[PDB]
Amino acid sequence: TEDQRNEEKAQREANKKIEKQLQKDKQVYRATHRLLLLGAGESGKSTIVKQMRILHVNKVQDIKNNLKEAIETIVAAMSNLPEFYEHAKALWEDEVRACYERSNEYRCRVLGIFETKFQVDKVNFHMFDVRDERRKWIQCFNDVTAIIFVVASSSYNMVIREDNQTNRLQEALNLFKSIWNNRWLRTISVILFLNKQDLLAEKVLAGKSKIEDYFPEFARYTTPEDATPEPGEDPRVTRAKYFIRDEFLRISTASRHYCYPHFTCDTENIRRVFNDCRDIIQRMHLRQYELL
Amino acid sequence: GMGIVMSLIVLAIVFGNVLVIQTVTNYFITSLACADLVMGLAVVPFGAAHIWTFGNFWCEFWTSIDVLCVTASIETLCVIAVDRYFAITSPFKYTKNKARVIILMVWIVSGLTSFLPIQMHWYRHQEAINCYADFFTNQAYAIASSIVSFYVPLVIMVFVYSRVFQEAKRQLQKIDHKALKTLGIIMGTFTLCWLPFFIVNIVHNLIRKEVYILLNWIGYVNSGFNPLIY
Amino acid sequence: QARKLVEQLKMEANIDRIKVSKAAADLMAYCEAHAKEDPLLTPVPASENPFR
Amino acid sequence: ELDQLRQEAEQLKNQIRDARKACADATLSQITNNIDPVGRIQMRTRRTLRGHLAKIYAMHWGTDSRLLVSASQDGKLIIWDSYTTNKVHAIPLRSSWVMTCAYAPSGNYVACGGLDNICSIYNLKTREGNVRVSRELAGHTGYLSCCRFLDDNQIVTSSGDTTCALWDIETGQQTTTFTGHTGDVMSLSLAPDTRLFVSGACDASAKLWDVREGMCRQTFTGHESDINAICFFPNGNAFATGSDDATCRLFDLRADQELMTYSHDNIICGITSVSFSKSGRLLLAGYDDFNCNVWDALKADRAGVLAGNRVSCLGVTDDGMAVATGSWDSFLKIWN
Ligand SMILES: Nc1nc2c(ncn2[C@@H]2O[C@H](COP(=O)(O)OP(=O)(O)OP(=O)(O)O)[C@@H](O)[C@H]2O)c(=O)[nH]1
Ligand SMILES: CN[C@@H]1CCc2c(ccc(O)c2O)[C@H]1O
Ligand SMILES: [Mg+2]
Repeated sequence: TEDQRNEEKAQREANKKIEKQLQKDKQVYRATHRLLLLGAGESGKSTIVKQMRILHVNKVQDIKNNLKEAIETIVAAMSNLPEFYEHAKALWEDEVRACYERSNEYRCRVLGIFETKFQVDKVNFHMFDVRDERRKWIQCFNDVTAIIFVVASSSYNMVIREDNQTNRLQEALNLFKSIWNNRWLRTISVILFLNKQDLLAEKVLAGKSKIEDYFPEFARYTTPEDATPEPGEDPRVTRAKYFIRDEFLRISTASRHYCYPHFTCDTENIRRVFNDCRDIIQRMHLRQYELL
Repeated sequence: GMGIVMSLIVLAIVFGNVLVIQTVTNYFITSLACADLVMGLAVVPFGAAHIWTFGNFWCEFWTSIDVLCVTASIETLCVIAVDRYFAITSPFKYTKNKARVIILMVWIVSGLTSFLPIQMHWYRHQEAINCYADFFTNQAYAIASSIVSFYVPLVIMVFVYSRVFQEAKRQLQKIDHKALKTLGIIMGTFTLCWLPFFIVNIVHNLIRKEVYILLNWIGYVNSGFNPLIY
Repeated sequence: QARKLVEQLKMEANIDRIKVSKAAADLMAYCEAHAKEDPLLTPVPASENPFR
Repeated sequence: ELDQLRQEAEQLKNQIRDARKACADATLSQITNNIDPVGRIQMRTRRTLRGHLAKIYAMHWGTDSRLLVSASQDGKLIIWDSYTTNKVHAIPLRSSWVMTCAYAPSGNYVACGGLDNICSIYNLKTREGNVRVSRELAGHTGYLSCCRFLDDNQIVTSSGDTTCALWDIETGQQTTTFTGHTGDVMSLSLAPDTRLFVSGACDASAKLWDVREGMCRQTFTGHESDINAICFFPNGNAFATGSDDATCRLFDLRADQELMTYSHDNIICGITSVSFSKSGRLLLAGYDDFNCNVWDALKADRAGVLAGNRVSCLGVTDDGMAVATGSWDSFLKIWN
């Protein structure tokens, strides 16, 4: 019984140590919260992470690579419609400006999961990051408390990388609808951002494109009665501003799920939206499972 | 002479608690169910003492059991309500080990102030001694038990449930019926079941002894509704 | 690039296609051969079972 | 012209289809219409296991048929012991996401996949105390879906980028690369001969590649939905397949024809995995409706049903005396 006794005792000791370690570790897993970003191409899902992680979390050669692609796009579309850098410097200076007006054609570049963790006085938050229309990886994220959806708002006229497919914003509306009705993600809350506020104000102010032109369904000319306009906001833009949000909410209100709209742009504004993210701690209070 | 007919009805109280008997908060319901089991089993024979005085220690046993069971159930309900308030009042809360300490502390503390004095000669005058050959009390021990078992938790329950109702209204308005009904079912049932007993006990002449036992029978009926309510 | 797929397809098709030749029987024969070996088909004795 | 060249392919395909049609002689049921049914059978949980904090995604039985390795959703591989229900190791993972597992035939290394496209390996019997990552491979895009060992120094991976590759751990580079699928590849299984391996794409198609040459040979297209699991018959001449719809089919390499389509009418859930038995008489399969069902190779009857959320993976010991099933309930069970 020499081999049996010593081996069994050592195995029991190892089991006890491992069980103690696992019990100690399992407490932190329940404590931490998880989020998950989504969105569309060129929406801005990952650029806010830079401003978000700057709050509490703690490439030069790669950046120049995207810079060259900037010069090629305008030159190539012209026909249809440091020696290299020194010549490009004159080209930047030489840049009629009608090429910029052709926005229909086609701060960081648009690039695996990049996980970011930041800690506060409250529980630290762990976030994820991400074409592929199959989306077969969506299963097995029922454990995430909230999904931070981000949608562009200044592109109601451009087109997706697949040219002449559909409206850039319309390509995001139907995608939200698909997320809304899913078997696995049937008990997850969704937060909406309406990014690129500054560009929208610049676009609408100087005439040119009209929402009624590209979107015929624009019967609502009067804003909702319970409207809290932004300080100094022009009445015309507010009707445009609330039009985007109401279109999303109609899909949300068609059918356990509670959607929250917002407005974001100014790193401190996102930081104010960060405190806004802290301010939205309603969902844990919200579940209220003991009927109440 | 239909007492036997109602006796089998009270026998059904044990079945529900037995069937009822997992989460951090769900461990507390075991304590409430356990107290009901003790009250259901012990009180049933002692309740049928009506045609009597089975033994000298028999009076000691019923006295040591009933007070312990009643105070344990009241304290357990108080603890459950406190935990329910604590869960939703403060998000980002800051344990099974803590729960085991909490449950053990409440039950042992309650029994100590009840079982020990009852067997430690806490009673009265010339009429009381003749009963030895009525659960008479003296030296304000009834007052202390009433203020430390059925009176004290009521204020805490009222405060915490008022806070919960205040928070619920705030949550509803932020969006721009059921809460009132559920809170009423949870609270008013216990209030209506237990307030008459404590009211009559403190009235201690002007109260008939025969009717007095009837109210204390109502409080024992509260055990049956305990499993179905939760 | 299409010619690459077509060339591969002809090579893949250039494979002998055997008849059934009682293919089920060959599958049946092996299954009938290892009837005793499988412990799930007929439960093992309690002493024989290493688990319990 | 590609279309002009495609005419020859279609005629050859028509030649392929007609010749494949010409191989039909009789159904499997007619040949198997004189067999004694296995009868009703049920199994009880001999051992239960616990200790995870999240869902289990995959597991692999050891060649010793005693130790099994399982991977959770928190990134914690733990090597168990079936006899004593006692853990042996708890290796934390650099990536919180894991989707596969593998156990070396020599019982030395454990390979773990992950949503991050890194097929990291581990060493279990080196020095003492802490275990250390041996090599990390990153020569692919997408997410991985399966990892098996040919030998102690060769691993086969199947990513989600319509690519199946063969790795060499010592050099950390792709020796070959197999392509041809038009969609994502979800699973594979090596052959008992350790010479061929088949992979089930997501486009209702299956293939049968060759390791040595590096080129495809056949293609079966019997289904109409996503394919989720594959397992070789012990004879090595056939392999079952589990699809998104409840139909499970058994094909055959020699006859190139699908033989038996296990018709399921009352069943409405989806398949998650399949696994055979030692004698090839039973075909285990888990479902998406929280329980499991056991089929027959030929008679096509529900021999038994095991219950105990969704099941995510199965397996059979090399000895054949036990069956293990995972789940998303953070608990793994044993059956016998
Ligand atoms: N003017 C302006 N540009 C913005 C704003 N937010 C984002 N952008 C730009 O949009 C880009 C979006 O890039 P990413 O964050 O990678 O998002 P994406 O392009 O949708 O791509 P993925 O994150 O890879 O899905 C940023 O790099 C910025 O250049 C904004 O508020 N104003
Ligand atoms: C015999 N009936 C007893 C008498 C005294 C008493 C009761 C209940 C709770 C108390 O704190 C008491 O002091 C009654 O159940
Ligand atoms: Mg990316």
